[PDB]
Amino acid sequence: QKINPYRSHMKQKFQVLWEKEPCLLVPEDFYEETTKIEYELLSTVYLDASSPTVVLHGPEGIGKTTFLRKVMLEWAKGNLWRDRFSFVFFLTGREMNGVTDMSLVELLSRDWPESSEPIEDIFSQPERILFILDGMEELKFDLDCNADLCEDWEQPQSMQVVLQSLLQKQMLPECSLLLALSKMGMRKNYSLLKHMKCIFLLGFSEHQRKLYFSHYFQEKDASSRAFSFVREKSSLFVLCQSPFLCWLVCTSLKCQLEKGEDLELDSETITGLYVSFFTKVFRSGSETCPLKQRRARLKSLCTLAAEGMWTCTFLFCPEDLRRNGVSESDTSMWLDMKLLHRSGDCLAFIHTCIQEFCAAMFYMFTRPKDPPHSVIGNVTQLITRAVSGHYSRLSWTAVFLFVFSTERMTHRLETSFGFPLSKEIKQEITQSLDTLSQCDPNNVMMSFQALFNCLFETQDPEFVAQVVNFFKDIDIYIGTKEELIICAACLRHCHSLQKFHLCMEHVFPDESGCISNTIEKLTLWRDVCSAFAASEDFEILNLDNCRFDEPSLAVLCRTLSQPVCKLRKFVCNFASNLANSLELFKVILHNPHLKHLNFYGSSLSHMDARQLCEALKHPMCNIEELMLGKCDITGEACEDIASVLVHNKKLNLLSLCENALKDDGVLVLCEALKNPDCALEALLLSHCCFSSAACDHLSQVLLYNRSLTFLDLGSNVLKDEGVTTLCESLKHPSCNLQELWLMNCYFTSVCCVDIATVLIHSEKLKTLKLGNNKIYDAGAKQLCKALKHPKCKLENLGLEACELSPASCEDLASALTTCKSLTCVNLEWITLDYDGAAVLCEALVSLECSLQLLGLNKSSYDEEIKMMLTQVEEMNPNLIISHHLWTDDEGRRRGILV
Ligand SMILES: Nc1ncnc2c1ncn2[C@@H]1O[C@H](COP(=O)(O)OP(=O)(O)O)[C@@H](O)[C@H]1O
Repeated sequence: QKINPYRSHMKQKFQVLWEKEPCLLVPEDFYEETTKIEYELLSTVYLDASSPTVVLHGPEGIGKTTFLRKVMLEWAKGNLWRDRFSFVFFLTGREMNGVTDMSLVELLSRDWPESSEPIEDIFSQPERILFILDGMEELKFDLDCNADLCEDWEQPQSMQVVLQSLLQKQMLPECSLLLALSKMGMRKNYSLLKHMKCIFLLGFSEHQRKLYFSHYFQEKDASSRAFSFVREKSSLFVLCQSPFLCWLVCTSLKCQLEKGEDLELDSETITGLYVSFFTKVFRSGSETCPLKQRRARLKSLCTLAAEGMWTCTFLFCPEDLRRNGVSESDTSMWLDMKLLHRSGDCLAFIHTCIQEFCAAMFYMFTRPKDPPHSVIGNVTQLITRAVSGHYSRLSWTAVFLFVFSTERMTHRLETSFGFPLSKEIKQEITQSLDTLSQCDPNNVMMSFQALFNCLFETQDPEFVAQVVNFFKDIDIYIGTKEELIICAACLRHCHSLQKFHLCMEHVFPDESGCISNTIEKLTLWRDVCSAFAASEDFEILNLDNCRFDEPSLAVLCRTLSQPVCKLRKFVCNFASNLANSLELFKVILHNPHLKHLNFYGSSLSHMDARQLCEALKHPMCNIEELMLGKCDITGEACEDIASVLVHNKKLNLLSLCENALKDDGVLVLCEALKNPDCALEALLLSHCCFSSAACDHLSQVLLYNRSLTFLDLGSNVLKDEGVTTLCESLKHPSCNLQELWLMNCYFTSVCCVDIATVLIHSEKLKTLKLGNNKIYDAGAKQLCKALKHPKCKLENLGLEACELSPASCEDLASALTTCKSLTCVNLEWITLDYDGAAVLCEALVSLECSLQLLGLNKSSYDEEIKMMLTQVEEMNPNLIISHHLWTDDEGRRRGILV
């Protein structure tokens, strides 16, 4: 083998570490038998020579860290990737947390012996390097790609930006990465990961569990007794799959055997298993200690764990132990009872999960007399940080805290420990959850998955109901059967839901078609759907990228079609199939309260459109607003859609944005609208890829429709002939058009005079949005003169990003002080100088101005103009300056957002 001293140093160091870090020294043969499949998969996936990045997937406690340590140790002895990988660097979140500002070169050199190859020399061939990011969920900073990404390793940079660049492969694209994340980590980082590869850890099996039990128990008879005892219990045996939970069960059984009491264990939930483990180890490890001193020791350990969790520190220096109140004898006591262990020259908890367990246990010792710790947050802060999706770093703690809220669990804790515990934790949690429920959902971005997990783990149906009924808008993603059962347990007895957003995949039968699972799955789905019909406030239902089958969707339609339900808005994204279409037709036919449909993103064909139009032809339909944005509808399919407008007189809003009609759908719609019988009032055709050829036909609509009022034809190549034809059509007062949206129509200022005519002649046009068009100072001048003409009944005018000039300001200055009916003007992205800004501000200050809303970006100006704008805002409380005034409103009206 090639001579290498970094490899030898890593081999020695992690060979030493492998015999102390794990809870028990598992035999090497048995361990490699347990995880042989994943080892082979990794060996096959890294023998292929941007290298793809593979991430280990699984819940906490399966052994991802141990697996990574074993793999890289085997590499260190050279039995793996001998001719593939030359240098492998192990990076853990806990050791990088203490780093404030340091370059990657120094980070790699901190453990790289000097008497070796230079770092630049080893980096000259970055195709042979592997960066194993282990336990990145223990980091103090979350990953959101907000920060800038760097490409140079030599230059000092912060840890967050370096990690982001390495993850996104903009820094050393040819390097290989090995990751280990949980389910929540995958959910948070799915967007960030590219070329992602998935490897799943399976844990222990039947024979593996038996062998591990026999290895843990050096004896035979009681070992077989314990194995049988865990065998008769289905839930305990299922939870025994995780090696850490298996070790917890083994040590709890050992404590029970050494105590002499009969084998008893509460295995309803994982948290119950943790509580039993802690109770029995505490009872077995303290027998000659007074209960006052026992309580003091437990409180000191709990405060230490809570401080470690809140400060994101997992290596405890003896100074920290002295500060928190831990003595040498107490340290020896916990080392003997196997709750802490040496990680070199410092101490660390036996496992991170036990660490947040003790951190949550700390909150049971609340003392009103004691002042706030100023470092550890209160219950409300912990709940907010755990249930919110921004950080989601102390979720597990909250979970344990939730289990501590139940009367039975706290009674068991008080009985076992012997000293009373705080009983206001449940009330405080309820108040905090109510407070966050009262907050607007947009500014909080609450992660309902963590809250639902806590509610499922607490097993308090009345408390679950009280918590769930606080929230009105529920967003949920269901990708696993465990997620499905958790959601069913949370929403079985919900009767306050009003807005539901569901992203549900990979759950209903696609593999393993056994008789069991699936029938129960359907029952779970029926229990979930029961919330739709059990609450008389259900308004909006949004199925985003959902994957249904025939029986599940049939059950959902049966639930929604009941007359007791009052669903109003149905937003179905990326879901339209033959069975899906038929079931949606059943929903539309049987529901009289349904009025708003948004099929944005759902790909449709000619047959699908024909079936939908045939269903809409039914006279029982009470549908009013219909949006089919980005449905890939062509002109011929519009032939069916037009037929709907022939019969459906209740419909009054139609949006067909982001289509490819190419004047054919426009011609068909105009021909349908020729009949003076349609009650359509709003039509949106943005980005329909249609030209001015059909615009003349649209002209014939404006002279024949007395009901159509709102027309949006934006983001279409209309040039000047189209807009001139539209103006000629709108010259006649007989037109009933009220609002016109012609942004990004690619017209110039020469045709603006025609617009300058219609603003004088049209007495019914209230809103005109001509933004994002190259109309220069000249066209601005004719528009301003048209407003100056004192017969213009125009209210809203949007000329954003029109490439205006400061010379136009004077023309604007006269307009705002002359047009009395002008209320809102959006003139964003205008270049202003001192002279133009001064006259504009004077015009705004002048009392003759009737403007109420001004769309302009104040931040994009120099100090003088910004100061003048602030002054004019101060002197005019009745005028509001804003940016992005109509973007969200336009998106909502077109259905792009929802
Ligand atoms: N195959 C196995 N045999 C014996 N013990 C295991 C095995 N896999 C994991 N463990 C134990 O489970 C614990 C898992 O901890 P860790 O390696 O940090 O992974 P995780 O982060 O998933 O908990 C380790 O302390 C280890 O002792």
